[PDB]
Amino acid sequence: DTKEQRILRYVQQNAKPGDPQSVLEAIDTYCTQKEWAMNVGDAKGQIMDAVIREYSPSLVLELGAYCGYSAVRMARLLQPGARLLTMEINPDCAAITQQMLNFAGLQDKVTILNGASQDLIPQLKKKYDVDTLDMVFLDHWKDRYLPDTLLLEKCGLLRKGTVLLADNVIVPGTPDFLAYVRGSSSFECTHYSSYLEYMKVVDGLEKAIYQGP
Ligand SMILES: Cn1ncc2cc([C@H](O)c3cccc(CNC(=O)c4cc(-c5ccc(F)cc5)cc(O)c4O)c3)ccc21
Ligand SMILES: [Cl-]
Ligand SMILES: [Cl-]
Ligand SMILES: [Mg+2]
Repeated sequence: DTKEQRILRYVQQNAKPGDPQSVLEAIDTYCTQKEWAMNVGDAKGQIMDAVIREYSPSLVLELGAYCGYSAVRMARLLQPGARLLTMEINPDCAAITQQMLNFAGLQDKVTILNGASQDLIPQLKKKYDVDTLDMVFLDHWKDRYLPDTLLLEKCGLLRKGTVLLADNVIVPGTPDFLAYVRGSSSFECTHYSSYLEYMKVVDGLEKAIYQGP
């Protein structure tokens, strides 16, 4: 099997169904003790939690589901009725993420879309009945952070106060995105220094709040 299948099985066998916290803990244990994986992890995850709690977003878009770690992490903190949409291009990972969400009992809160962000973003308004997004979590290919931020704006999906939160702004890094948002009058940016998941390597999140045109 694959690493991602092994992570899912480990959760199924070491967490409690319907208990998101147990699911996170199981993933973090597996990835610390058995096999590293590109989940956002607990260090950066704690920062994400603090941001979700601050903003209590009603509608979150995630770009880059992977195995569903961050989707579990965010969705468990959403208020009743709030929703997460997550985009994943890799069909095997989309299926893992769905199964992970199902195990966690969060499937009613989350919609996992299997496809490329640049193809799905233009469909959000008409096909998924989105007006504007409260928060966006960027965690897909690092060279897509900037193009997809610009596409979200073009498609009318950002409003005053939309929170963009970007993983991996140091490692692997997303230099064009970071330069752009930090140089733009349309964003108010904050850097949250942290560590790469499961590693003693500095990484960080960037929060960029959209201010309108
Ligand atoms: C277009 N589109 N639309 C939806 C969508 C979804 C995907 C996949 O979810 C996918 C697959 C492969 C890689 C990524 C990005 N993630 C990373 O590359 C990453 C790397 C590292 C790291 C760090 C140190 C290392 F040494 C090696 C890897 C640490 C991290 O936290 C990461 O997030 C995302 C891809 C394109 C997509
Ligand atoms: Cl993740
Ligand atoms: Cl960690
Ligand atoms: Mg990441």
